[PDB]
Amino acid sequence: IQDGKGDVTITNDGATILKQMQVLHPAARMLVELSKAQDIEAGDGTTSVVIIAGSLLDSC
Amino acid sequence: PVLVLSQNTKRESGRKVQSGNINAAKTIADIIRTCLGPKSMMKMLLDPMGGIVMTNDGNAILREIQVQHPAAKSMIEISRTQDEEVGDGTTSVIILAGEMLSVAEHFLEQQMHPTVVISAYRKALDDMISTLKKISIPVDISDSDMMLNIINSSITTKAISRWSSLACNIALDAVKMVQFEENGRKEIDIKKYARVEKIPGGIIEDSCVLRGVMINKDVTHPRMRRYIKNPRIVLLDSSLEYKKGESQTDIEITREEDFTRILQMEEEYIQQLCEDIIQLKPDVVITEKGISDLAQHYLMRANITAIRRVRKTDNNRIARACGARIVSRPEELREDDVGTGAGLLEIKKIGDEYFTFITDCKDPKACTILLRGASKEILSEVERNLQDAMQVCRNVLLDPQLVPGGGASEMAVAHALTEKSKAMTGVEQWPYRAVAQALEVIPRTLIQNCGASTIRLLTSLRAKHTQENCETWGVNGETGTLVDMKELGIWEPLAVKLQTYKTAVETAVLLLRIDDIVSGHKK
Amino acid sequence: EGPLSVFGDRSTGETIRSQNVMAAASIANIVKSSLGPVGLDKMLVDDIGDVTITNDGATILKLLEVEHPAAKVLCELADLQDKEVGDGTTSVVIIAAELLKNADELVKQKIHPTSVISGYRLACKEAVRYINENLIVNTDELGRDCLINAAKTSMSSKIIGINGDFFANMVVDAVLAIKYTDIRGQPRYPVNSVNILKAHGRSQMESMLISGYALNCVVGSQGMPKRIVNAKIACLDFSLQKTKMKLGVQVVITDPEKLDQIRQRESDITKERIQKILATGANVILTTGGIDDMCLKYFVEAGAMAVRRVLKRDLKRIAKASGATILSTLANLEGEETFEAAMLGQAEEVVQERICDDELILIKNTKARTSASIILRGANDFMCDEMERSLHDALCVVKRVLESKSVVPGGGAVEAALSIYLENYATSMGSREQLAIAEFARSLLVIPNTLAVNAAQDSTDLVAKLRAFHNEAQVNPERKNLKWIGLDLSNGKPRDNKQAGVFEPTIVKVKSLKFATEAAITILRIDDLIKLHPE
Amino acid sequence: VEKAKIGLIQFCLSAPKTDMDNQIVVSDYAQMDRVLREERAYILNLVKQIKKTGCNVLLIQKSILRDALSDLALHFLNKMKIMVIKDIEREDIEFICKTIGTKPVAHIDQFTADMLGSAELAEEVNLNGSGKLLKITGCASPGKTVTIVVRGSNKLVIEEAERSIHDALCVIRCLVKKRA
Ligand SMILES: Nc1ncnc2c1ncn2[C@@H]1O[C@H](COP(=O)(O)OP(=O)(O)O)[C@@H](O)[C@H]1O
Ligand SMILES: Nc1ncnc2c1ncn2[C@@H]1O[C@H](COP(=O)(O)OP(=O)(O)O)[C@@H](O)[C@H]1O
Ligand SMILES: [Mg+2]
Ligand SMILES: [Mg+2]
Ligand SMILES: [Mg+2]
Repeated sequence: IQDGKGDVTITNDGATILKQMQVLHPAARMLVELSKAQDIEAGDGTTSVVIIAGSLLDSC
Repeated sequence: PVLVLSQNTKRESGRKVQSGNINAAKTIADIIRTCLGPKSMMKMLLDPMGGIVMTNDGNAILREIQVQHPAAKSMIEISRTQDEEVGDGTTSVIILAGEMLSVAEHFLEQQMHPTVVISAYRKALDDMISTLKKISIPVDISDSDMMLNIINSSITTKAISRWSSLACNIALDAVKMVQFEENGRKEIDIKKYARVEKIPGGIIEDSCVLRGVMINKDVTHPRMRRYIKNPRIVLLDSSLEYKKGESQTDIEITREEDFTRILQMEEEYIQQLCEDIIQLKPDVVITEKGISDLAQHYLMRANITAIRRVRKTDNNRIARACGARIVSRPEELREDDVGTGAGLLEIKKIGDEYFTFITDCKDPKACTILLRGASKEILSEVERNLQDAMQVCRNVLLDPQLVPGGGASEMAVAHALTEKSKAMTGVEQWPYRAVAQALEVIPRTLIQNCGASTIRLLTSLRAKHTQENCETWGVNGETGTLVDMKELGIWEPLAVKLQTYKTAVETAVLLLRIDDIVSGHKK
Repeated sequence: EGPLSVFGDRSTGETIRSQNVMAAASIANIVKSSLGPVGLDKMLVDDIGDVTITNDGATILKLLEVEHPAAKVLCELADLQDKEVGDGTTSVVIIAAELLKNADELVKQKIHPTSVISGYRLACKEAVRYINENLIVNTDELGRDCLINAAKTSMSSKIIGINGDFFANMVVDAVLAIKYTDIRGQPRYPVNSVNILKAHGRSQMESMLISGYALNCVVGSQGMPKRIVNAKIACLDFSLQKTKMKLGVQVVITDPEKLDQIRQRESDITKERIQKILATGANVILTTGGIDDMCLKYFVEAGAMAVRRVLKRDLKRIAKASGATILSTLANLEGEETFEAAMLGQAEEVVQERICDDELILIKNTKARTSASIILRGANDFMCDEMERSLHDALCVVKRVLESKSVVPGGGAVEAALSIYLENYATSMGSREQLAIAEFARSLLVIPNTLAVNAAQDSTDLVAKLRAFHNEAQVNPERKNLKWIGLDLSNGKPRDNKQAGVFEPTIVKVKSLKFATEAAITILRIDDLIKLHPE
Repeated sequence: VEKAKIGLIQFCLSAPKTDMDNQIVVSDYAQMDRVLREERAYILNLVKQIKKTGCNVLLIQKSILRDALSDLALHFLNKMKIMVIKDIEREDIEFICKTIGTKPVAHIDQFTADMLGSAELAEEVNLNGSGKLLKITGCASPGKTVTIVVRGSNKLVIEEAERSIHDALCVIRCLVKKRA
């Protein structure tokens, strides 16, 4: 990911990619705060929790 | 969208650059080649301020030109490397470098790697030095009539040659005075103590070398004398007035007499300083700072003359010509630092302006050169020529060796390398004879500049050197005939020749190692 | 795009994998013409007209403005080699960019990127173990012939290539002089302790090695002597100016009579301090701070020299080499201020020489230790700045050989030998890692290809012969001395690099393998770019 | 330094300064020499109290309102073979006290030979050219703290290497809270 200031960060964590992105849809800005919670207590599985939440909302 | 990789950086490469660097160097030589030899013509420049620089000097011309090509910027810089090293030879180093760099493209177009040409140029430079040191002839320093001939052959090209009988005795009597030995075996000839003063007016024949220093100043008080016979000058650095300190001082007064008592101490401070100077019995006081009005009252009582606000550098040469040392605190004044080496002090008027003369010194080690002429442009070219005459004289004392001039030295080394290249073998032979045959440009410019056939005089000189003893035969630059340099009397110091051959080879080596230019990166 | 409003752009798949490589291969194409003894230099011109001529990879890439993220990784990689080792800054970029290019052909096929990375780590590990089989210990050969050759090899492909046999002796004689003594576990040879001074003038064969220290400074006043035979060095770290009161101390006068004594005491405190120094026999005074003009007069009649505004890094080396002690104040274990005579230096000739108009101060024959300094003479400012950078690269090469007593043959003899051992090693895997290891063998073979190309020679038969000779060095143990041939670019035939005298420290090739493999891994694992728009 | 006695300090060693605005008034030439002399005996007094306890390594806390270490105090401290380390932040004092077991000292009268934390080795390491670093190992009274040094070639690899380790610490944390 390349910031607009000129900062480049090669990452793989699901909690880091969603933080560096600048999304504007309100329904997707709530997915960033979902992965933040998993990083606080569990500390792992931040990528898995977004796939699960993104697949349940689709089945609806 | 708009993506880039190197941000509009202009890159060029290939054989295009190599042919572009050689043609940029040859153009610089094409500007200067008409200013070599006693028949040289004159140029004027136009500086951005508004003045005019009219000269024949090879460094005073190229340093005013603004060129954007990087390869041309290297030829401007080597001009001043010669200027700051030996003084003379700023023109022969540019013409020679161009010829040594023109004969290289002939080999680069024959599928030859540039590193092969480098080893041939450096190999031949170690043979030029050994040949020049073989034909060197020693000089005698104690011979005074010989030291006038060396300087005369160096200013016979400039605009001073009309008065060569005068400028020879000016640049000789100044170097012999500066030479001095303070501690140990260190012998120095420093031209910072040879001040040159230019005054418009009069005639050029009034230019002389005084036995002391000349200052542009006057006496502070009109009642002071202006003519002293044998002065005892004392030199100062501090100011003779009451000043403030630096430790954040304040005064608090609550009585009636504490105001006038403070003002009275400022006058007792000055009297204390003056009585420390009158105790040593000076005649003239020289200071680099200001003098108060009260301090002048106590100095006319003892018949003392004072000069206010003398430059630091003017106040350093006085100590070298009268004999003294700079004292800051007047309390530490002794007898060994009072100047008793002068014999005159007069103040004249030169065209509605006062001047201070300190002449008739016993054994001075610093002098001043007074130039008179017509305008500020004419006197400027006289100063550039005199600075060339003293730098030639200084080099002789540090290296008493001479070599024939006029073109006899270029053919002497050209002959030696052509007879040494026929014993070698391989692909290094062909760039070995181009470096030897490129030196014939110095005696070829001497024929064109006077006006003569350069295709019959050159071949009559090459066959002239085939004999065993002809190493001194050169070309006369005034008529256009081959004369021996033993009778004409053209000579040059060895230090000048060694720097012209060494600088030119490295400029050719440096510019033959470039193959791409990366233009524009914002630091 | 449609969904995923990020207020930027994105590229995914083979678009970003084939763009991260054309950006890496372009940077390596700039410095590909500056490799080996037949490489030429470059010129760099900025917007104001400051000309820089160089060929080393650490300086060309540092001055260029690069903003592709996949290209800046190679630029920072070069800056790492110059600090860890100091040489081989352009040889490591070529390997790193070639490794990516050979890895694209595999990823564009149906080879998973994790299989390439696993194979690359295996090949790098075994290629270092084999190098330690290919080691030469310098002590068996002549000590003073395994350092001239090793230092002269680093001198080729520079401006001072022909003058190597003159500059090689100077570099070796400058490293042995500053050999520091440890607790007797290992000699220590510090670098960047010699002072390299540039001064245009006479030819480059006129550079001299000073047996002492040289200072880029001048004496303060013109009245002082400029030559002292037996000098007593007194290094100081405080200014000899008039004293003054601090911020918290003011002077309030209520009686006009006690004013003259106070003003007189500002110029008397500094007078007593100088007298305490000159009474012990001090001859030369070196101060990092400034000296007032009133305090320069006390050195005049005393026959002493005073140099002001001396750098702190220079004073550290002068004090160490002469035995003097750098003191920042005159205080002692009691309340008074004193200056004993057991903390001065001792030289044997302090002479202020003149070199091309401007002057400098030499300090010769320091008795406590040995010190060195190098004065470079060239044509102009551009030529001298390239002799300094090419002399630093030579000083670091000698230091590594003395520290690590092991060298490896140069001239492409290692990569041609490694491309053989790795080819038969991959035949025992039998997995998809077979393809990855074979690509590492082919990627190392790029050094001889860029040596025979810059020399305008045939790069097909020459490298074909190199692989044929080294194939006989592994099999047929009766012929095992064929692994020391390498390549010759003056004629075009494989010579004996062992006997010829082409050597290189082993830490250069070992480090360049580890840095070039780790940089290829991090670029290879990227399958997406998001570039955010500036604010 | 081997077999060192570490000591934390929170006061400064410079000219005496009070919280109230103070100033010194001089109205005589004889008092100018006393200000310099009495100043020099004040710093020397504090340095002689530190050496009485047998201290080898010194740790000074950062101070911004006044100078924390003057050039005079450093000149005295070198003459007594003591290592001085300045510019210590106010947020990592606890981690230092938890590692070597050092009582903080905020007043000179409380600098006793019991306020000190022992150690085995305290020496600085020198890298290949990337900088210098300080390692204190072999603490006589070790705590429950540990530290990790991460090494990499690029600034991008170091960041990813650091996040990978932080993930392997959160998994071990999950196992102690729910042993399943
Ligand atoms: N009378 C003369 N006859 C022939 N050649 C002369 C004469 N005077 C000077 N020269 C030559 O002029 C050359 C120097 O010319 P000039 O431009 O004045 O100085 P430089 O080029 O060395 O700066 C010398 O090589 C010298 O041999
Ligand atoms: N005299 C020589 N003969 C053959 N190869 C050489 C010689 N000198 C250096 N080389 C080779 O040139 C290669 C590149 O070195 P160079 O071009 O100087 O830049 P760098 O040292 O930064 O890689 C080295 O791998 C070395 O083996
Ligand atoms: Mg995980
Ligand atoms: Mg001339
Ligand atoms: Mg190298």
